[PDB]
Amino acid sequence: MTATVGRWMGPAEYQQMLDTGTVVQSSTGTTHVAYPADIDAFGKQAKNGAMYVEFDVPEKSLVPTNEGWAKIVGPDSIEGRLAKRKGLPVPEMPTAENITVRGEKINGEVEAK
Amino acid sequence: MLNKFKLWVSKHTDYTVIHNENDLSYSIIIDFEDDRYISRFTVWDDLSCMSEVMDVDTGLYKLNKRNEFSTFDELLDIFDDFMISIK
Ligand SMILES: NC(=O)c1ccc[n+]([C@@H]2O[C@H](COP(=O)([O-])OP(=O)(O)OC[C@H]3O[C@@H](n4cnc5c(N)ncnc54)[C@H](O)[C@@H]3O)[C@@H](O)[C@H]2O)c1
Ligand SMILES: [Zn+2]
Repeated sequence: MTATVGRWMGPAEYQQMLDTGTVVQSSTGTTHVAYPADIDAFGKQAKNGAMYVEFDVPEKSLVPTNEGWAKIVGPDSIEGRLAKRKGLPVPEMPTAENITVRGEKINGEVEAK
Repeated sequence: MLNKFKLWVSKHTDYTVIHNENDLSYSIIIDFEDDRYISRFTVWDDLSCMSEVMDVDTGLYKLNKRNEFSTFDELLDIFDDFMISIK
């Protein structure tokens, strides 16, 4: 019940993700990912120095869209805050398997690494 | 965009602005929660924003839209929808 996703992230997030083998929760409260994993989907707006990392998460932790991206449901996601209020089990950030750096943003253009 | 939005919110509104600072991105989030709605408006420095309003009773989203804009006027009209969506 696993799905491959891609995320443009900074060095610090990548390091944390690698050290824990767990998806880092965005400081916005909801971590967004490309689904299906696509290096160009959100590369345009990714800043210089960002890395495009692909990894595998459980399907049950994704909420997909028709627009090529998905939410990862963590404690501070809207779904997570609902669960807290209703007295349901609050979902934790999922594991990240097969972590692979597939690209970098260099000089304003999407490099493939 | 973020700084004039911060000022706009401060001037026209009581909502609390949270600033997130990361090595590559600035962003702003506005959390609001009451009896009927759990809601959040997120705006990024990359000219995009996210509008989330969850109805507590049903557990289904009232508003759940991702927007890319290119103008401060466009941002305000989007935020206006989010505001109207609460009260
Ligand atoms: N990042 C992606 O690849 C991706 C995927 C699909 C859609 N999007 C869209 O792009 C826009 C911006 O999303 P985003 O993912 O860049 O925003 P974000 O706020 O989640 O991340 C922005 C930057 O901050 C860093 N960051 C955030 N939280 C961090 C933490 N706790 N610790 C360390 N570093 C942290 C990230 O690594 C990144 O460099 C939104 O409109 C979103 O829907 C992004
Ligand atoms: Zn005014």
